[PDB]
Amino acid sequence: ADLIAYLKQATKG
Amino acid sequence: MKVIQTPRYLVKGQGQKAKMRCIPEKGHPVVFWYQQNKNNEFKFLINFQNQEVLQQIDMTEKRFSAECPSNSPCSLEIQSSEAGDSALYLCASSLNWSQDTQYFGPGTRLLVLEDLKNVFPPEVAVFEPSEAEISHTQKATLVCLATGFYPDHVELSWWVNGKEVHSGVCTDPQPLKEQPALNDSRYALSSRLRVSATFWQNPRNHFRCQVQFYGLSENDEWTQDRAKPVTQIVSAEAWGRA
Amino acid sequence: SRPWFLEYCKSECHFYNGTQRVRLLVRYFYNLEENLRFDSDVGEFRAVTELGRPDAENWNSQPEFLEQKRAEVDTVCRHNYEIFDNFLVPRRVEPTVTVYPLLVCSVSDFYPGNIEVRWNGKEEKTGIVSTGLVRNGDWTFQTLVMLETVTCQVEHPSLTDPVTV
Amino acid sequence: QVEQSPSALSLHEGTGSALRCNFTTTMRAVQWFQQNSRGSLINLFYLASGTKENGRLKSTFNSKESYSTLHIRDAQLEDSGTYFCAALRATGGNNKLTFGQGTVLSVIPDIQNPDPAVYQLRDSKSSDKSVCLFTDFDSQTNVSQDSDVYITDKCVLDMRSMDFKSNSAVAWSFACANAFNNSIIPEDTFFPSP
Amino acid sequence: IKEEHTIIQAEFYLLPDKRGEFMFDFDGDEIFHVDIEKSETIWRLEEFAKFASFEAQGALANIAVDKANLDVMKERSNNTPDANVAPEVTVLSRSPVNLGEPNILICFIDKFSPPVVNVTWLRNGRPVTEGVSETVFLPRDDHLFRKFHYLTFLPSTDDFYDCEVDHWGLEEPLRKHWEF
Repeated sequence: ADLIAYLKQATKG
Repeated sequence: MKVIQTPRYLVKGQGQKAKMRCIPEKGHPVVFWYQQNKNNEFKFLINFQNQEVLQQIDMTEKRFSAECPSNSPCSLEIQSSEAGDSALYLCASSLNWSQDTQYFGPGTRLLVLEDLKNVFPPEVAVFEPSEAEISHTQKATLVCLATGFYPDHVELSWWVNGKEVHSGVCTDPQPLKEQPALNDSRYALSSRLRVSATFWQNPRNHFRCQVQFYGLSENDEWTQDRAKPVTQIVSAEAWGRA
Repeated sequence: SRPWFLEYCKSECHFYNGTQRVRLLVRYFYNLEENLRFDSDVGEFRAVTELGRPDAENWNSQPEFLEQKRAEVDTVCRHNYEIFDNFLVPRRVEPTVTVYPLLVCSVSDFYPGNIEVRWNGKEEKTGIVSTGLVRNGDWTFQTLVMLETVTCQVEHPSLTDPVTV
Repeated sequence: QVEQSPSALSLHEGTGSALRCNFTTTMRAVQWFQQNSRGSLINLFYLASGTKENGRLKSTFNSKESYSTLHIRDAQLEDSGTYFCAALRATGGNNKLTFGQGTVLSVIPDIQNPDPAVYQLRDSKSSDKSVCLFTDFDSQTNVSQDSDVYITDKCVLDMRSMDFKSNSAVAWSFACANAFNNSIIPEDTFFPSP
Repeated sequence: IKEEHTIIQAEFYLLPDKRGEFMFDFDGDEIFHVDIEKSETIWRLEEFAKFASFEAQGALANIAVDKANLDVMKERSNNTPDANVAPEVTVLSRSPVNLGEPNILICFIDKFSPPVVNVTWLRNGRPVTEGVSETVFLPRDDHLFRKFHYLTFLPSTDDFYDCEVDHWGLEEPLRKHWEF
């Protein structure tokens, strides 16, 4: 049951 | 622009509120707080993006309160200080949620005592260079001793003719305990400043040893016979002997 | 009509061939319009339309950020693939075929979507209409293969040997 | 989880070594910090891959093999401090850096011309008080800590203009001649005759 | 051997409804999504949870960051809105329908934005509550969405089902019929 990776959402501005 | 944190040091008694101030680098929306302990372990407390809190641990939601209002400094405040809250509190800012690089403030060293009864300011004294040292080496070394203070929340600096010096100086790695046995011991700190023999001999030269003690603020109640042991500066002076 | 506002983002890990050729593609849509792309084959953000230009300008001037996205082909895509490779990639759901009067071939309850369907002695290379591949949505496919002449064979990654009629 | 070694390191001036951080899972990137004596964390490096060189430091990070190294060459006193690596795992739900255990790095000063001596100094406001100063020894010497008398730890000072460093320690309470006993002061330690 | 595959991390925030979504798909089928409000991971097939976990809280933070970007976006177009896109609806069985054989009926809503819809199952013209399944808004190669509704059914000559699908682009609820 290995953990899945993801993108952190980026800050606009 | 570097990250800003005040105050450098902070002493408080069980039950008081402890409040810390951080100003992120100009143009950094994301802000983090950590605790670091004496065994060099770090704990993440809370996350901010702009004014809004994104992430925080159970403890902080329960005992802490934090804000980052726009165009104003960030703040974190323990509601009811406990001894277990003693730690170096660190603030860091990043430019972007999606990108890891973090820049840290100088921290706040928080100490939480059972009360503030034993808080004392330092006494300071400058000692003049032995004659032999001068004859033997043609160098003069001033020692400076700060004694009797508590807690060990002090920063010590040397001043020559109104200017602050860093060359020829070294301070003890840390304040030493006057009596290790006592749970509450007062501390001492020494520092050296070394200059050429000739320079010390000219009597126009003024050598001052400055010690920034950090103690009670005017926000701290003082119910005792002695003077309030308040954040202050105790200093010592000496003039060149020909 | 009724005014609405959508911030929509897809982060697509493309595997041309497992971990041999991996492309990261992050796509930004405002409303019904895609305005911004980050394509790992390009290494930068490219605006798709004027509405994205400020994001590409803000972001491409953050060098460590571009450095982090490029590495995401390894830190996310490649990483996630080695997990999905245990259960999703090798998922095999055997199809069930049922034939009913044009002649009707029913292929259903199968995965993956890769399927071969054909029809005395020689399969009719003419007069065939199909429903295409139909995505159930519960991780199974179904499709209808029809012959309009007044046996069907099925080849599929879950079956060593073809299934007939 | 981040295993970092070594725990402690002592380095002679102008020599080098490396630190290491092994990760038990895929990291997004890695950072190295030095925490100095004032306890401020200085950014040494950010990297998401490859190797970077900055001054006397260089750092490699490898996400797939899952380690990072930090190289310190030609050490200087200013390098002393506690070194940390810090990474966010790509699977971590909380955006927070995780820190290595830290390496405490000590740079030992190079003394070319030791001139060990124990001098005595008088309070400048009054002749009542005096302290003992042990100075100019080399770095082989360690200083020790009875109840009435205190000895501070050794520290090194740089008269940077004059190209000259010296170690010192301080005792106070008794005669300077006894404060630092022969445990352990070099045989040739100069004791002036007040 | 060739293994051509695509994993997608799909997330959005929608105003004024204040609704958000965070999901993964593999080759066009959902692997899981995060229940924003409950902050947990909902695996599309039960068996999946035995091969993989995911830390929901990360999704929440992502949604919050999306929400803040939306505000940035509005202000850049000057709150300039856009036209709605109408759902194509379709109804069909999951398997060949056999009288007296349990089966699943599929309402496939396609090519629609925004990703908000009212969807109702009707057995014999009257709303159905039991044996209904819902599927988060799923991604498409383009900027549109698709969705799957599923109701359990038993094949009968008498029964006649409808999918009522209400969307902002439609002038009124389009219903779609399905009799044996």
